[PDB]
Amino acid sequence: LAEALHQAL
Ligand SMILES: [Co+2]
Repeated sequence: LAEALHQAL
């Protein structure tokens, strides 16, 4: 989840 959020943003 952490990296999903980072990439999305
Ligand atoms: Co990151």
